Amino acid sequence: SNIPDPTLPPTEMMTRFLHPNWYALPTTVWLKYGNYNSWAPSFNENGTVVD
Amino acid sequence: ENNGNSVKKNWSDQEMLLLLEGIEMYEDQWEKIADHVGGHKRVEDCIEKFL
Amino acid sequence: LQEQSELMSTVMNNTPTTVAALAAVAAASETNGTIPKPRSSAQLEQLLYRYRAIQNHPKENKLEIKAIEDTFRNISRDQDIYETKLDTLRKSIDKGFQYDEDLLNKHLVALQLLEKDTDVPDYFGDPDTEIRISARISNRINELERLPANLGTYSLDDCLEFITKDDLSSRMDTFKIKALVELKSLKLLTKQKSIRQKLINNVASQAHHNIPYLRDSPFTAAAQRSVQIRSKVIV
Amino acid sequence: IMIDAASSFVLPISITKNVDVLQRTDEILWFRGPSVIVNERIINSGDPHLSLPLNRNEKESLPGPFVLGLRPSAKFTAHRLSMLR
Repeated sequence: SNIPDPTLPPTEMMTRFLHPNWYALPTTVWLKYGNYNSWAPSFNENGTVVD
Repeated sequence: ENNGNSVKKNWSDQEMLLLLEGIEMYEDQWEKIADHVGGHKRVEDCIEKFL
Repeated sequence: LQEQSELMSTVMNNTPTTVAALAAVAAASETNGTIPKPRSSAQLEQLLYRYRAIQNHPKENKLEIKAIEDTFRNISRDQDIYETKLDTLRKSIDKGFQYDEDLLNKHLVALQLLEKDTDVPDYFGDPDTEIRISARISNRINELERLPANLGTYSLDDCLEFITKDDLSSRMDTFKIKALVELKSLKLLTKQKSIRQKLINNVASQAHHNIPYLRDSPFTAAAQRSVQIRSKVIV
Repeated sequence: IMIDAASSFVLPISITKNVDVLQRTDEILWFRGPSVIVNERIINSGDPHLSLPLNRNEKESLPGPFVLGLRPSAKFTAHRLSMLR
């Protein structure tokens, strides 16, 4: 066969799984304009899931 | 033996070894594994048996 | 230098008299580090019987015969020690104890499992411990790969079949198939790992189109909506 | 070293008049080599005629080949034929 031996350094089977319950969700984007612009729209939200 | 076996999901050692010969033979093609078991076992059952 | 196995090598080659290990202070005492009091029942004790019976003819070139005969006194003593101790055991038995069966059931089962080195239930990452798993797997493959290919069985049920001189009873290969399912499944282990890698990472990589309570959650249904927002056209 | 040699041959003359005992095709199979006659399949790996211990020119005409074949007693076979029905 073309099988490898099971005493190989790959015997891990869970390394790069990354369930979609651990995925990063797009949240609100707090912006900064300057030091003396306190009348600017302070953040940005296009398609964010939370407020 | 050459006769047809019992009701399925029994998996006698003739069916188990002839499954184990085919994965050492072919490493894929579960059509070519299922007839090597005897042809009375589905493709959907040998992978369900192997895993 | 394996003094107890060089005598077995001299016995298996049928020439333990032509050399006879050349017993001096430089040879008989170098492989011993007094003979080291062998361990087996008779596999290393019948060797010392023939080693003395062969070295009865030189009887003076080999000074280690006194070291062998001293352990012959120790073997006859400890057998005599046990034979008095077995007799004092068989009188020290209480005439009523009534040994419980279900503990002897737990004593016959757990002794049989501990004989051939398997895990016994009580009923009474981390690559350091990953090598200690695969060192027992490779232990098993190298033990299955030393059995002879012409292994046959004998059940107690063949006497109803009346097997002739040449009848080819159908229960001859009921141990040979089980020894090759075991030996070949211990080599396709990284083969089902690759399928189970391709199985888990195909049913769980979506995780929100088939699972109902996850696709009916607020955060997932909003996010799947949010990624499908088409771009706004300017003017 | 090849595997797919024939090793089984048939003469074209149909001589199937006194041939009911041999191995037929269903014509007569004529192999390339003779047969193998084996006395017994199961060996008795104990039995010190074969084991040869290293303790203590003698001959022994043993009765037949059935010493080395692991046969059961008729008492148990009657105990098993009573276990039959």
